[PDB]
Amino acid sequence: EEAELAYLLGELAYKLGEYRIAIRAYRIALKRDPNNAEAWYNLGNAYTKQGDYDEAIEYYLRALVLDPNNAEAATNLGQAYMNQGDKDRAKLMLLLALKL
Amino acid sequence: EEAELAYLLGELAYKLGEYRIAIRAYRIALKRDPNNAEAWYNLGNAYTKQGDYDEAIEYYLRALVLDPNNAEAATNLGQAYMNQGDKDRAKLMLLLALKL
Amino acid sequence: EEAELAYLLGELAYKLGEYRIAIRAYRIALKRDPNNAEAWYNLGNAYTKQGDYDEAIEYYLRALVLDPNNAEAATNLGQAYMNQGDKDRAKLMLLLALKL
Amino acid sequence: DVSALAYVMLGLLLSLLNRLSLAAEAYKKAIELDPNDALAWLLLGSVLEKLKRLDEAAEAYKKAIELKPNDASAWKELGKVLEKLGRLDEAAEAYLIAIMLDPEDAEAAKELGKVLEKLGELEMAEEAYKLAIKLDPND
Amino acid sequence: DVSALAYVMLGLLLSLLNRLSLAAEAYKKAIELDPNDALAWLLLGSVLEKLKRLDEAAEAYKKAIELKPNDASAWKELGKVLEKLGRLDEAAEAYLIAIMLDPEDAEAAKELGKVLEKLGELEMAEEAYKLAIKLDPND
Amino acid sequence: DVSALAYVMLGLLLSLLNRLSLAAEAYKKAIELDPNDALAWLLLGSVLEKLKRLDEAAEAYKKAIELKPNDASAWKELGKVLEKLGRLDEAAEAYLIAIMLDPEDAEAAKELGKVLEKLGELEMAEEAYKLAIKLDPND
Amino acid sequence: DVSALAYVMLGLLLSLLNRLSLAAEAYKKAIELDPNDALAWLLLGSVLEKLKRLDEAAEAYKKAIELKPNDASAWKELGKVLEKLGRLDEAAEAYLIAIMLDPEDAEAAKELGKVLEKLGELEMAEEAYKLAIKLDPND
Amino acid sequence: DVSALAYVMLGLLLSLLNRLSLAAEAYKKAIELDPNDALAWLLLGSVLEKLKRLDEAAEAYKKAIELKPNDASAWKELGKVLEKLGRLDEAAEAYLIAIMLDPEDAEAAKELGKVLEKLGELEMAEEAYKLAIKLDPND
Amino acid sequence: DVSALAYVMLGLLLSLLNRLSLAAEAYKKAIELDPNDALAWLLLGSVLEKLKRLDEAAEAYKKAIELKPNDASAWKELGKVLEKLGRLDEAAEAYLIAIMLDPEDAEAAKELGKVLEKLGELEMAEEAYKLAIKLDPND
Repeated sequence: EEAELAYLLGELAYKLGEYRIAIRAYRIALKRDPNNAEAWYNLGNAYTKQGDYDEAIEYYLRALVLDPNNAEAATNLGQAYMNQGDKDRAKLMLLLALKL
Repeated sequence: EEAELAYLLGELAYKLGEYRIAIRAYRIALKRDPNNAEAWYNLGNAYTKQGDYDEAIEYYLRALVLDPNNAEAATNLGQAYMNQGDKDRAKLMLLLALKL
Repeated sequence: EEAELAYLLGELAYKLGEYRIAIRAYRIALKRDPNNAEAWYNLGNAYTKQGDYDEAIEYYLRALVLDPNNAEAATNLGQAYMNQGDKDRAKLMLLLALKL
Repeated sequence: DVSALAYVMLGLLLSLLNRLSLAAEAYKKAIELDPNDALAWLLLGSVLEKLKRLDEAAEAYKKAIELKPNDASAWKELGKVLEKLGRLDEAAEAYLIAIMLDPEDAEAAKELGKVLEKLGELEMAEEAYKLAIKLDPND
Repeated sequence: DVSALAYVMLGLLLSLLNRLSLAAEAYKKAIELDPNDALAWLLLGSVLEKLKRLDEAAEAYKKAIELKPNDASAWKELGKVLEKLGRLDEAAEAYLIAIMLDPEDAEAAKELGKVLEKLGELEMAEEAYKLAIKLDPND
Repeated sequence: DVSALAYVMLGLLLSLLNRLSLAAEAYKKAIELDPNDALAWLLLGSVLEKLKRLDEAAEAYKKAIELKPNDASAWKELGKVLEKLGRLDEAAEAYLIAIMLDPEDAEAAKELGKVLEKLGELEMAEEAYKLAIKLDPND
Repeated sequence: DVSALAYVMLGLLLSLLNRLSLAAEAYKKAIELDPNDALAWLLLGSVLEKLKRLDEAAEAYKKAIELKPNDASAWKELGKVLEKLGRLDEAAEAYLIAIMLDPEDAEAAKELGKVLEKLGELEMAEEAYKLAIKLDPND
Repeated sequence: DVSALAYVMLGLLLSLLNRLSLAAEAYKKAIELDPNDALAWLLLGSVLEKLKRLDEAAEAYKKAIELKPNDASAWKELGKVLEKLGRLDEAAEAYLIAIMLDPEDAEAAKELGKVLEKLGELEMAEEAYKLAIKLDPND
Repeated sequence: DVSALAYVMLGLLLSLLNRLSLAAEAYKKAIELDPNDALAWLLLGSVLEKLKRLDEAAEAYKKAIELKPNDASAWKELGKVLEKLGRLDEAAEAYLIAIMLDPEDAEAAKELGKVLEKLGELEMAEEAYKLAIKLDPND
């Protein structure tokens, strides 16, 4: 299904550093498959490289809720919170990453 | 709509110099969505980088007809006309670009 | 059909050295268009660069069955057999490549 | 039902007999029978144009063009109406569209030169005039 | 349905090609299929007028005006036929109604001036002529 | 259904107004409603002729001739298009067919002489010119 | 049919009046009438929890959450049940999901600190307590 | 169908158990089954304000007040919600409407005095407070 | 009904009884009942082969292969027929398809080596013969 082909395009764009395309591709994929943990995680990663740390948080949260063991998502979410200046949430999620 | 995904593939290919892939992808997109001005413009850019100035002209014209304010399309159309040696049309469309 | 879009994604991934994703893209294309000789050959090539010579052989064979004049596929299959140590089969397919 | 086109025929006859003011009404009834007819709108545009009712002719031409987007001559007539209305910029846009739909139309190039000259784009007007002359000196 | 209208086209053709005397019969056949057509009567008016059978042309114009009020063109044509018939009072009335329906028409003022000159209202005829000269530059 | 002919009538009217470019489309729709109509094809041929799409008109003329053989007028009208296209051998063949179908047509002999002279059959061209002159001394 | 909800109402009454043990059966009948009801399961969870039949309340809450994700209240109640069952790891997971659904929920932070402290994640528990205090000191 | 009403009972029951958050969603289904129910809207508006969800509560109250006019108590509650939202002028308007609908409502006068004092109409606020005291000295 | 298959059994019996020339006709009737049968065509190919009518046995095998791709033995037999027809290039191609479908069967390698020897590819023939000897010891 397109849910995989568009995700592949997103992954290829992200790997090549073309984040502007990666975000849109991941969104086109997610519109059909909202339960896709790695898709949300990569979308948050793309927004993180873009510097939109609060929106990256908004997507990392859904990445974690759908996959509570995702230690890498917790690490990046903590880093995003730190970029937002919330040292407390950032430290909590970093400790969560270490625990997971 | 898959037209969006095909256009995104075309854009990614063009940004990385894969002009064959850009042409084929944009063409796959356009036959699904002929009113897409920017797709025509990018296809013209691809054919321009290929040096196939006749095709570039033929598609830049459709790009302008669907978007008469597109100054960049006018500039590239004039450049293609100059590459074809039509100094008159080239000057006309370059002046159009400056006016727009 | 979007099979061509998937194939284009595969070609773009391969040419840019993302073999790992080229395999998945070519698979998405092939499972909807099994008669595609070029897709089989490119999948075998992707596995070859990856070093998975058994899969490369398996898909090169399917490519050659569908296109017995494919000298390039014959050369690749001979090299793959040599990598697998079947110097006899490798020599056979290399001579086939020279004949073709 | 054929009446939807019979009305177009009636309008054409009245225009041909030089009784335009009834032809406009005939075309309007035809349109109300079928709003999608390109011929009805396109002809009503010129009928209203000849009656000097430009304000309506421009809109009639636009309604026609929305139903045949790449018509190389509807744009020219709309350009003439716009030019007579004094909207010289939109007239230049229309004639540019006409040229881009058919690069070999010398008349479109000459009219675009006229509009640009009146609009003050002297250099572009001269370029367009020379191009038109090269395409055909009699147009 | 359409047969009720086709005869109007037949009459228009037979008037466009110069065979008026058959066009009148074609229009009459149209009317006997639909007495209410405001376009059949109006054209029959001018067809009978051109055949110089004025006594019927005035009647046809009047019936058309009854069927479709406020059209200044029909009133002006009826005024012309009445002028020919010598009923100058009714002609003046018709042209006055034409002015009152469209006060910007120079032609109605000119016709009213002519008719009032013939009818002996010299001052009003002169006023109408001046109004006609003021309303348009070429009449 | 009468629409198949109504479209022919619409095309004729549009040609009569000198809006040929719409008449061609009207004829094409008529044809698509009834491809065997010889009159549609012939009129479309002579319309495309005056839009100066010569080679597109030649095919319409040929299809019309195929649809009703022995049409001595269609053969000459195809010969004119072929002569303009410079395919002088086929033009000579067409004018010869015109002669065979009607040996008394002076115009056919005249234009056959013209085409033969262009084609280099000087003796035969002179013979055809003499035949044309003798057929119609009043020409 | 409305009975599927009437049974929910009956169980709600029997839980409002202190006869929980019958309310559980009423909810069970409602569920067997319509297993997809996201409210029957959610209420049955609380009713079973109050009867201290925790082993079943945990499963009831889990099925409810499966039937309607993102419910920031169901996760917290399931966390309470899990803590009372002593499976503190699953309780910590539940409260983590709760705070990640509603990051502004001070009570979720306080409960997460509670279960983390009892689970030995002293630093995380302290951080969660600070988060709870910052979000709302009154919670 | 009685289902349209049953959801209102479900919401009321859930409100009795202090599970308000489910009560609001229970009312929502009733509204989506019948948007014209004044009682559903009024109860939903009064529930939402307890969740500290004020603006939606004011919206629901106002939607209720359109569906049946003159209910002097709905206006008072919308006044309370508006006053909490800080739209003091609109709250004063609401309490004034309450006074108009029932001149003897002492609570409305007390609230009007409060809101006018907050709004800076000291004289009118004192007058309203005095009226409230005089209307109900037992208050 | 089973008639579409019965003729295949009739042909098989006749072939088994050494009555080939009627078996061919039985197979042809079966084919005319159902042209898609991959089993009729193959047996007909072998039957025509043993009647020494190779010119059509090759075509029967090719039809079977087209109707049922990706099986080695059909390619082997088509290669044999092509070999005896003297089209050694196509025979080598067919045996190569056989090897590509199954790289492990010695028979195809042996016969490919034979063809290559007769075709003049001495080195490839030696490679094929060695592969055949390695794949099985008895061939």
